[PDB]
Amino acid sequence: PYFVETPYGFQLDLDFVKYVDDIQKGITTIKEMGRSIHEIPR
Amino acid sequence: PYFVETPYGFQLDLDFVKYVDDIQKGITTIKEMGRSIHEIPR
Amino acid sequence: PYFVETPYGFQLDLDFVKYVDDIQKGITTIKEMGRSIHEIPR
Amino acid sequence: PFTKHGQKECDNALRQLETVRELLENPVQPINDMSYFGCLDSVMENSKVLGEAMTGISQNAKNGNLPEFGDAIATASKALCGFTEAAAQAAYLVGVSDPNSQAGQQGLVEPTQFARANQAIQMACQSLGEPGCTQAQVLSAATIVAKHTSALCNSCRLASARTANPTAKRQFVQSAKEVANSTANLVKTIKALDGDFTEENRAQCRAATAPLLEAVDNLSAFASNPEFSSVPAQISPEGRAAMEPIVISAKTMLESAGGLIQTARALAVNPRDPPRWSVLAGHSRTVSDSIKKLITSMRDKAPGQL
Amino acid sequence: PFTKHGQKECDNALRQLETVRELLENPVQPINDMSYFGCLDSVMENSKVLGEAMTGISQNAKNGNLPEFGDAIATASKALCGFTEAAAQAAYLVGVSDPNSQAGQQGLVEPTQFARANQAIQMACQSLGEPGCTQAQVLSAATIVAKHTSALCNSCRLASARTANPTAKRQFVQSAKEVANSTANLVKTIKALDGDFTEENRAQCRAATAPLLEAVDNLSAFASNPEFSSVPAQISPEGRAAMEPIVISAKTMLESAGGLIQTARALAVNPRDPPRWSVLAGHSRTVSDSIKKLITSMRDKAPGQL
Amino acid sequence: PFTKHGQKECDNALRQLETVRELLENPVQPINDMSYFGCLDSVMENSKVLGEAMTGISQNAKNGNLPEFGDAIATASKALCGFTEAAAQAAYLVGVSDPNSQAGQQGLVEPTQFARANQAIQMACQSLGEPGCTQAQVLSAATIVAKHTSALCNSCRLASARTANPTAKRQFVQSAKEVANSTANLVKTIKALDGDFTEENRAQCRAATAPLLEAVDNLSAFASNPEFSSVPAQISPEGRAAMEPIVISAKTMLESAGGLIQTARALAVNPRDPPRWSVLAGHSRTVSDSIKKLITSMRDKAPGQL
Amino acid sequence: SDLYLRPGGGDSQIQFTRHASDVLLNLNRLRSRDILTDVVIVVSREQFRAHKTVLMACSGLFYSIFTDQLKRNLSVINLDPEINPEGFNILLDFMYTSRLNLREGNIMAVMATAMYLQMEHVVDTCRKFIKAS
Amino acid sequence: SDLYLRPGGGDSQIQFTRHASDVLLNLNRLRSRDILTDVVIVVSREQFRAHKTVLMACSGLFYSIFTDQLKRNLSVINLDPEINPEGFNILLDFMYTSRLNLREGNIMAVMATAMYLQMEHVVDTCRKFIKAS
Amino acid sequence: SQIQFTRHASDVLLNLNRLRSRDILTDVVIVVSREQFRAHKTVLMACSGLFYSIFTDQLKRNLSVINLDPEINPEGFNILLDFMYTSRLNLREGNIMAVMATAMYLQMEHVVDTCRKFIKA
Amino acid sequence: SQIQFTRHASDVLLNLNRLRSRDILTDVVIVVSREQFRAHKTVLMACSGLFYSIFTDQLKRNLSVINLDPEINPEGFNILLDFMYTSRLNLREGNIMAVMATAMYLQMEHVVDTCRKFIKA
Amino acid sequence: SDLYLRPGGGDSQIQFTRHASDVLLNLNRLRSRDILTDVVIVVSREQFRAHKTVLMACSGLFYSIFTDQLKRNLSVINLDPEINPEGFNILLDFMYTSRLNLREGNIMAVMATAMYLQMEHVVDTCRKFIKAS
Amino acid sequence: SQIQFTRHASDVLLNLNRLRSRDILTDVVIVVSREQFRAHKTVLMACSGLFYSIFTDQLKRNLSVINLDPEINPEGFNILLDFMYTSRLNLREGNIMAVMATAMYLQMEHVVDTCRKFIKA
Repeated sequence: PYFVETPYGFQLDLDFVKYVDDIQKGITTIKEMGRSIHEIPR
Repeated sequence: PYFVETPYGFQLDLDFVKYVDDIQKGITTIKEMGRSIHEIPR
Repeated sequence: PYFVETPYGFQLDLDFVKYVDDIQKGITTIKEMGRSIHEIPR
Repeated sequence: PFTKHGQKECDNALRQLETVRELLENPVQPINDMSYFGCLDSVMENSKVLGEAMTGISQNAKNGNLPEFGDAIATASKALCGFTEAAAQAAYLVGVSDPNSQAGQQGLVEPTQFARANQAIQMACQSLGEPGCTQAQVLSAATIVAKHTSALCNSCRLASARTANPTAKRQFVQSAKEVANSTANLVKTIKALDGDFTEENRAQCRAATAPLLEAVDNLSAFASNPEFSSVPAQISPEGRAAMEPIVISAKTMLESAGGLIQTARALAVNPRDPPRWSVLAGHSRTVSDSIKKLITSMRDKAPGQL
Repeated sequence: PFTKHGQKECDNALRQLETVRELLENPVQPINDMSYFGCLDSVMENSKVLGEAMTGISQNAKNGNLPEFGDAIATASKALCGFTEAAAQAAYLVGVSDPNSQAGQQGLVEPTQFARANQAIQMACQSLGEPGCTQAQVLSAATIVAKHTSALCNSCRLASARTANPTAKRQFVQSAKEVANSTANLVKTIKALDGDFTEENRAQCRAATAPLLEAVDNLSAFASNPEFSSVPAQISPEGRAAMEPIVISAKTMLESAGGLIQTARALAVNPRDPPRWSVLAGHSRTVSDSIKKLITSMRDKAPGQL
Repeated sequence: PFTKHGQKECDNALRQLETVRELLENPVQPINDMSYFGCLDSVMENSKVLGEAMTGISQNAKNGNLPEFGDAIATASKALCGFTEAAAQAAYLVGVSDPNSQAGQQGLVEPTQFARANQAIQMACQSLGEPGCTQAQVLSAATIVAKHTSALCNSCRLASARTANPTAKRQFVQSAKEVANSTANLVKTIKALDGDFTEENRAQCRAATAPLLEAVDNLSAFASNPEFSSVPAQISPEGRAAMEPIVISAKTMLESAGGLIQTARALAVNPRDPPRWSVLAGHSRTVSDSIKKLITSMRDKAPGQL
Repeated sequence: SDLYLRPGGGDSQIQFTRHASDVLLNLNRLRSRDILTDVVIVVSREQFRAHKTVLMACSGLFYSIFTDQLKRNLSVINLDPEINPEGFNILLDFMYTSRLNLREGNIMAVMATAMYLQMEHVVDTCRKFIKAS
Repeated sequence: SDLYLRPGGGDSQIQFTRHASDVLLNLNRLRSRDILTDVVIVVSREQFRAHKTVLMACSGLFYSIFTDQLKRNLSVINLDPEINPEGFNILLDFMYTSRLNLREGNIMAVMATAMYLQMEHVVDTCRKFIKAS
Repeated sequence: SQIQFTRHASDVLLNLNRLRSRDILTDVVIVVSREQFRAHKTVLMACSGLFYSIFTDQLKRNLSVINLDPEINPEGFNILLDFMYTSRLNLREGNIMAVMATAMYLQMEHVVDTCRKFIKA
Repeated sequence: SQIQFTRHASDVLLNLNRLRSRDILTDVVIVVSREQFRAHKTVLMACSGLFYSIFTDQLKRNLSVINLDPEINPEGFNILLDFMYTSRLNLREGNIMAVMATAMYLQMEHVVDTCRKFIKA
Repeated sequence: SDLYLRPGGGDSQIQFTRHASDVLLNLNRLRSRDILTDVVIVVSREQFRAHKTVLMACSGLFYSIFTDQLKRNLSVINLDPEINPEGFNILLDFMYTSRLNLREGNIMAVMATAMYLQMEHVVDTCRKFIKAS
Repeated sequence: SQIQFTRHASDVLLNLNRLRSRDILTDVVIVVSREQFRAHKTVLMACSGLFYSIFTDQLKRNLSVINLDPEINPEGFNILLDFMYTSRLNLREGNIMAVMATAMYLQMEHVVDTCRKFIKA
């Protein structure tokens, strides 16, 4: 997700892959399947 | 008129050459140098 | 300023370099640091 | 002579890149029905796919495994096609969003799927009664065109649900039922005429295709009418200036990725070539830079934000 | 050091491809006087020529025979130029055929052939009386410019037969007879001043060039007038959308064939390179696909058919 | 594994060529403030620089000396950038010179240098009080943004000297003095809080950044107002036709020189390749031909001469 | 001796998985109770009140309508007369409930209105249904 | 026994070589007798009746004129006043007879009218003549 | 000088076939049985003596639709109509009689004699 | 048939966050201390019981600016506002008390109990 | 015997180095004496007479103004009101004297007027000054 | 500070030569014998003392055409006119006398003395 190694030491530029990751989120993540907010009555 | 053989088995795509042939005509052909239709008087 | 020699006898076309030279000037050049024209009084 | 059955993936993928490139030359009507936020989601998801594809292209062409190389070539192709489609759709929305631009309605029908379906029955008329294609072959000659007649009724049905004129909507439903009931009369021709087909009922099997062909000709003639003709939008000078950064980055992405696949073709034939790996490394950076500038331009140029 | 005198064909052919590419960027006035059906005939005939050229490029570069390789390179170049000229002409006719488009008249004169003919006598004035080009040389100094003065009268004659204003037509015929009769006065200067030319009559030979140069300057100044200036047509948005499929397929044909000749150059230097033959095979398909889509688009988009 | 630290020059130079290419796609407002004669001088001087660069590219890549190769690659890049900038500027002047064209005013401010300067303090707010970037580091955290606040006052000052409305000019001077005096209050925070900084005065050092950040936010919000928004010019059809010969020759120069650097990359990795030297020779001619046609077109198409 | 009472060090992020579903459910409760409904969508003399922010979050058309400055603060939005009222009703209920009720009869108006509202994901789902029945 | 009488099998195509010449000759006989002449071409107060289909088959200009919908069903077509009547007359006779009569005097109006009617093959022939005399 | 463009006659017929294939200025519809056939009256009169007699009739010169006799074979007439625009007469082992019969109905005697020659061998 | 778009709920919240990041149809400014916070009233009422009580009040439904209590921590409220649009609650070793206190001020009891669970470990 | 008196053979070119400076100085003397001043430049009710050819040789804007046909033979040229009179005065004196007088106060109006007159070399010099003080 | 643009004087003369080569604002035609020469009056007065006396004359300041004496060599005047715009004086083994004579006719004494120096060697 930044650079991958090709033969003879050259690289493949994957900076766009990391640029999308910085947009999706942006250290430990904690899940919580419980209800997050109050429920509104009908 | 479809593909010609290059070294190492690769081809040259000549499908456009055959595509023009299908437009010009489109099995035995017979020639007739005689008059085809009636001649109109002056 | 016309062609330079690369390996295996091939050339680099520098005709644009000579084309600019023909525009800037266009055989012996002689310098003269003296005043060229009359000076106008105030 | 080798790698011949792996080059076809590279040859066909580049053709698909040439085809989607046609979308960027002049957007005047939308490519699809994507929301602008849906274009951001499509571009970001296809970038995740294209990344895995490029790594597969290099690691495969490094050491054989040509079947996986063809999969990565086809995967990178379809990912770049999703890039172009979402970029052209977003570029159009940015253009028409200008207060001095116009709107361009899309055609109510697509006179291309009906043209191929017309040839599915036109070239099948003489292919069932001439010294070339004889009897027996009814499993293929009927099914390959029945899928198009059913798709004809499906395309003609949704085409009526979009037009405002009930005169056209009534005619679309009528023309769709004409192709359907004419095929329904052909169902009886398939029910019989199986083994007892020595001109025992073939005169009536073709008699069911006559209303099947003339109704398709009637539907195709109605598809090329006013209103149904698409209208291009009038993008303002400021709208053209705002959409170009998305278009230019999308054009550069395709031209740089095409040279990458072209270089990957030569390295798939023979990987031992350091200069060729250097050219691939150079194209990989211009591809990544074009994607980053494309995503950044689409994010900044939302039709709501200033 | 070898293949140096075979590369010039590849170098010059690509330049010719760069030049015809300029026709496709923005057609606003016709390239020539071809009928739309004449464009179909020209494209189909040039496809027959380009096919034989590509086969000659591969089979020559396979095993030497560089002179025949240069012939196939030049043949493929001129065939692609005929493709572009007929495609740009057809694309223009499709554009102006829209009922909401305009017409663009071509210039009554071409101020480029008269400019080169002006330099044929301008650079020849001092080249017949300065410490650089002396006497004797009258076989070349007179014939290389007499062909341009005769072509000047020919171009000026047909230019009068197209203008509606008899004021210009009278002036074109007058200006054409001025360059002709001034050269007719120079015929006497060529009749004499052969061996007896030690300033025996050279003062009168230049005295015949003075009305020959000032009349050419008078004709060139009249070529840059109103009406004679070309006017570009106003292609409607729908006309631009209809002509682009012909333009895009023509642009793709040139860019794909240019890379084919570029790859053919490397294979002409050294054919033992399977990766290079693979790149040529990839370009050969994109070339063929571009031609097929170009011919199909020109056939469907006739200015008469819907 | 070698030549890795010499490829970066080729990779970065091509990116710069992709960036200047964006200037030629649609000139509607001037690139800079060059006179048309200044464009001729810039093009002729950059041609003198590009010539020496190409000779350096070939002679270096012939026999090692990769540091000098990277210098010639970067030199050829910046020379081609000056070509494009002067060609796009000249092409714009030729377009607006038509009597049926319009004028396009440039924006009074550039909302890009203020955006980067905003991130210079935005990302520096939490970078001075969170479990990530602690104390001590005040030599870098203050100087890298003080250069942008001083450049903010410089850019905001000249922006006032161009606007006609004294309401904006008074606000620009006011907003420039707000960022200056807020930093002047931060000078006292740098005067102290050196070693005695265990929350001894850091509560007041951030209290000087609060008016420093909110005034920058106030200045950036005022940069996106009417009048400040750039307006594109309306190039007439004849103006578009006259400027294209400069644009087409400039586009061909970049695309031909990009392939030259791309070929020079492969030859820098391994020079022993006669086919690759032939491709470089082919690109060198198309580059020279594009420059000659560019200079000739700019000379003939002066806004004064007919 | 002494001891310090700290909840560790570093950073931590708690991911409420069902938070997005609870927000959409609460937004649907506001619509059912007509709470802060800032627009009414008229589809052939049939009104539909909803929230502009929810319409823009789901429909690419309504995003284009309310990002338009001269149409941003509009109380009523009249769609084209060729839009089926119940077809738009199924889509509007889908925006607040993530439920798309499709039958062999209403799928015509649903997909036609889906592409009118620029909802490509719904259009592809309806096309999958038709290409399977 | 019995025997069958069939003209062989397969397919066959008979190529009437001089059929195209007979059609053009018959079309010229219709013009000389004013049979189904559907248009009259006026060139400087000089009329010329012909067939629209033949004009479009030879001239790229007349093809553009009659493919224009608002000019398709036109009875009279007035050319530009700068068109020589006899120059157009030589071209019209060439369309029906394949004969191009060129002299050192009329070749000016023939080539000028040829490029006006968009007849590139005639223009190249006239240019060949001038580049040879 | 009189220049002879030998390929001109074939180019006019080919362009006339392009106009028919695109329904450009087709001024008549020849209806045989239940099949439609649009063509140009000038080409029909030049090749068929029957159609010449029809459109030379002053009361039938401006007819948009021409309904042939029901006994005329549609596929046989199609081969003749294609021959008028392409100079190509396609004969099979079956349709040869329908082409020969329709040719003499259209008063195309030279096409009839050609079919008489081919039916001999 | 009733098709369940499972990813629809997360896409709506993400798009609602895109609108806030671009100030699109933000109809309220929540002012805490001296910091400005623009958001959508519908999202604030759906997540915070306090803001629900504010905008349900007929005399306070059409308020453009809402000034919170000065004791409310701005950075603590920012983490809660970001949680409403991103479903992500970022807790540090310091701001955890400010987030817990601001959560119960906004009447977000489930977020309060989550902070009670995290402060135990 | 005899002898010939010739000044050699071939060609020769004499380069007057300070000729360009003498022309510009003489042109400035003509302006100071109002000799053949063919235009007056008004900058906020402040007039400036100069030579059109010199303005076009230095300013890209004045080149565009007088190459315009409908503005070529103009006696008076009124600049935009946002142009500082003394800022234009420093530039005009620079055109005839090659001297650019820059201080920390007037450099604002000089560079702003320099880019208005399209004088990129002066703009880059002012930008160098500001990036150094 | 006073910045000295050393290359400014040569750029103005070069641009003035560009205007003459394109006939831009050329306000006088100097006719010698039968040859036309268009130039700018301001450049002619700056270099030639004769043309200075002509256009300073109030009755001759607005003259469009200036006809020199017939004895003036046209090619000699052309070398002088080119020198005024290019600072280059081209002297050959023949035209050197025509340039020297035309220079003193135009009252360009410094160009005369330069030709006096060159004719010595």
